[PDB]
Amino acid sequence: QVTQNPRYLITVTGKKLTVTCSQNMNHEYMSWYRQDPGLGLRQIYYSMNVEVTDKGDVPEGYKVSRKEKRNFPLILESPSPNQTSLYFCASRLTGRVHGYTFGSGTRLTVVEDLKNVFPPEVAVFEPSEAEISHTQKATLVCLATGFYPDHVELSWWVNGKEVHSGVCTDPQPLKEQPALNDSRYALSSRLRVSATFWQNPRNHFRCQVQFYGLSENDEWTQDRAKPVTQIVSAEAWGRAD
Amino acid sequence: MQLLEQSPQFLSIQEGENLTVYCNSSSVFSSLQWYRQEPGEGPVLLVTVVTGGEVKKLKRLTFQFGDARKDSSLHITAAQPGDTGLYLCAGYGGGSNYKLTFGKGTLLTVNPYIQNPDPAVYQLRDSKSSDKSVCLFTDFDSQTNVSQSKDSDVYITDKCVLDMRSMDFKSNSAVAWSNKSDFACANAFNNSIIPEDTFFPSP
Ligand SMILES: [Cl-]
Ligand SMILES: [Cl-]
Ligand SMILES: [Cl-]
Ligand SMILES: [Cl-]
Repeated sequence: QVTQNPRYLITVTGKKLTVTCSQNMNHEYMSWYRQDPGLGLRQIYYSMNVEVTDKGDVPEGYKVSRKEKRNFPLILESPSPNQTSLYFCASRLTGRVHGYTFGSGTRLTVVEDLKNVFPPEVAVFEPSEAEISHTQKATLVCLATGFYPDHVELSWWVNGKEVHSGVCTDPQPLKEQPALNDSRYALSSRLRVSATFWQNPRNHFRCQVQFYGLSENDEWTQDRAKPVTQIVSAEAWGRAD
Repeated sequence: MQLLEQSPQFLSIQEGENLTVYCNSSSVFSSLQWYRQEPGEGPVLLVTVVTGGEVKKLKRLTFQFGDARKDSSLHITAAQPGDTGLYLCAGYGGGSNYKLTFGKGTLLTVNPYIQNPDPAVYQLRDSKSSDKSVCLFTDFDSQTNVSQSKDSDVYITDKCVLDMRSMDFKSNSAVAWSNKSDFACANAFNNSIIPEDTFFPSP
């Protein structure tokens, strides 16, 4: 197991940061990758062993250290917008087959101003009687709007249990103001059940958006609530025909 | 040509179809590795092929290593929503004992098989908490595409992808919304986007 922290991170341009990576196994070789659309997995830096470090293919703006075998941290001295990426720590397996084991990724967004960061607003729209009549099925629509950056996880909860059946979610958020550099995002999802299930007023439906926001270490000076990591939900109850 | 060429880059298939994806090089590899990656996760190693010409099976997945060790295929029988993800091939190419090169992957989307498409646009009732009117385009065939757009007041989503763990009520949909008064579902979902025989029931 490779352990990466943090999982999600927001920083302003120019503020130094460190992403940690440690492995429980005793491996000599560890490396850092960034994954960007159309550019695959690009090697930033690699460490063949304790106190041995070598620049990868795209080292500019990164530093590493390997004081200990267990840890291989990635240091961004002066984060720039272009370092907005998904980061993966890898260690090389020592078996006959030398595959890599990867951490679970760090989604880093580098922003001009923390004031650009907004949690989602979340609305649920109830099933159409027209759909119920035509199909004997009932579709709920969840709309998450106004969030930045695009760090969200949308889930559906029926009677207090997360569901997966009947769930279909937009594969990526859309920009609400795509003519503007700092556009906030919207994301939709559908949950479909039988008309019978929807018609039972004991049934409770909740769409949950997990937003990954500012941390305690981030300074906040805006009037509006600090956009910290939080859940925003919208709910509906079954409606009797 | 890259060291490792994966084809196709993007694949959209329907539940129950079979599929084969390819990993090709002009270089001979001692071994090739396959990884699967899901959103919010790191790549996970599936199998390594080492012997020229060999087959390895991992459940519904079959991996072949070419006889010349320049190629590998990944075959899936009866695709399921759980198969959706990024399939990477990797090897020690270009003067590396320690550095893996990763192909660009095949990004596999498993869409529902809709035997009887019944394309329809439903006008939803307003939410007390939003100024938006919302329109649901649903029950269309998985070969029908909807691409995201913003055209003045009118937003349209890309068509959704099944929850990987969905085991029922697997159907296609896109939504449109606007905050303009008098918004018409027919404005968003016009003949450039939807099937000509799409049903528009009145509320
Ligand atoms: Cl479920
Ligand atoms: Cl705009
Ligand atoms: Cl095939
Ligand atoms: Cl369905």
